[PDB]
Amino acid sequence: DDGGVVNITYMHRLPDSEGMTLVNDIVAKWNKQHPDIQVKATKFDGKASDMIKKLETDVKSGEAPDLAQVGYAELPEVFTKGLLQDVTQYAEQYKNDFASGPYSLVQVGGKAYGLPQDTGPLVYFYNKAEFEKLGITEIPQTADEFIAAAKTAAAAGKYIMSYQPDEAGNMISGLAGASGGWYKVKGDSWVVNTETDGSKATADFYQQLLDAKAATTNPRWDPSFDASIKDGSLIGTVAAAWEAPLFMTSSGGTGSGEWQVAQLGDWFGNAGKTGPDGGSAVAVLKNSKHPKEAMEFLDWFNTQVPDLVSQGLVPAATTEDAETPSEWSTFFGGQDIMKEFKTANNNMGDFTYMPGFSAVAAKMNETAAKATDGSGKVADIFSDAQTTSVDTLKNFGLSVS
Ligand SMILES: CC(=O)N[C@H]1[C@H](O[C@H]2[C@@H](O)[C@@H](CO)O[C@@H](O[C@H]3[C@H](O)[C@@H](O)[C@H](O)O[C@@H]3CO)[C@@H]2O)O[C@H](CO)[C@@H](O)[C@@H]1O[C@@H]1O[C@H](CO)[C@H](O)[C@H](O)[C@H]1O
Ligand code: NA
Ligand code: NA
Ligand SMILES: [Zn+2]
Ligand SMILES: [Zn+2]
Repeated sequence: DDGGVVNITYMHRLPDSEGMTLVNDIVAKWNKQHPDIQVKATKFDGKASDMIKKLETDVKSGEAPDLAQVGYAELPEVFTKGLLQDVTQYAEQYKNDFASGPYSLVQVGGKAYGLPQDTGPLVYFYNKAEFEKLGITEIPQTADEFIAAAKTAAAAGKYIMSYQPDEAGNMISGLAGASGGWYKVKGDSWVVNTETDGSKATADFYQQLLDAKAATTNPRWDPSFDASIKDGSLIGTVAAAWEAPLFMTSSGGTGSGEWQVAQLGDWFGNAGKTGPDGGSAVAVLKNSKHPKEAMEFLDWFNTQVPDLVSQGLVPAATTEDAETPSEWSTFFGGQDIMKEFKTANNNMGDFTYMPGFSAVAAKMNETAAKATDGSGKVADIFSDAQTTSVDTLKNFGLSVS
């Protein structure tokens, strides 16, 4: 057996914002109960896309943590780079605590590499009061009706959509992906087609909005995005469900009591489905000496539903129902928004991510930015994604048909 005290490290990229139950306060509850398995949790200091790059460096140097947050979209990539540890025999014991979909997303070739933590269905946030002032009395359900409403809003200096060039690889991929995968293994080779009917419909929607100067073009993570919420100009947008508390904080309180969550309309060729934008597992890394206890702790951590919800997560756990915090329902006009998140999750399309998708997302963002001043077309996001996807697979030494 192990010695009396096993020490585990967990690196995460949860927000830990004001109002949230901090990861360290969650882990402190574990540590008090379990002197036998002590956990040191740290938040990655850096932007999200740099985390798996640090993990790569640290695995090689022998400085890696036992446990690390790894997006579902990132897992095939870090697996292919040899950064993970097969923990199938441990995952199997905790399987029943988690939804089957998310659980399948910690697997590669029927081997499990950690446990699922949250999901990222796309939804629509809007200020119902401001919609009413503009005469928009229903969420438009077709792209054409939405675009018409958006032009009405824009003429009034309001915007019912944002175009987020720094999120094209996550949000726009998810919107296009709602109606069909881009990546499939066909035996000895990958087959790539990022130019699906969904990609085309998604491009057309944003193109018409941008041409009409009827969507904001501020990068999501820039202060200019927050300012557009605070100043009342951005009154509607697609958002990943985990954005809720982030968006609330970014608003400064503007529109509190008037915001609502709706399912995505049929704006993206999505035909009643939504798609994933982020969502993460926590994986056990290659040279962790204590995979059993890492997974023991992880199962506990990933089933602390209310605490995870406080971080904005839509938990993968099925051990208890997630409930909308009182502060959130108050901001969102009394709405039980978690119910909308659950509906969205249940209507979210499956989407395989090729190993190396980080390069695809990088290219998507670069090309997306060209569309903001009309130097590029929105459709080029997807034609470039096609080429970068094929190139990246080949760079990994993988066969492409
Ligand atoms: C899918 C994901 O991990 N989303 C993150 C989100 O990540 C994007 C942002 O960091 C933007 C900032 O510009 O960068 C994007 O990466 C780009 C990068 O900007 C380019 O320079 C480079 O060339 O390409 C990359 C793409 O490879 C990131 O993708 O960041 C937000 C805010 O920090 C995160 O919240 C979000 O992750 C989700 O966080 C939730 C907690 O708030 C949950 O953990 C959820 O599961 C995560 O998916
Ligand atoms: Na073949
Ligand atoms: Na291009
Ligand atoms: Zn114990
Ligand atoms: Zn051990």
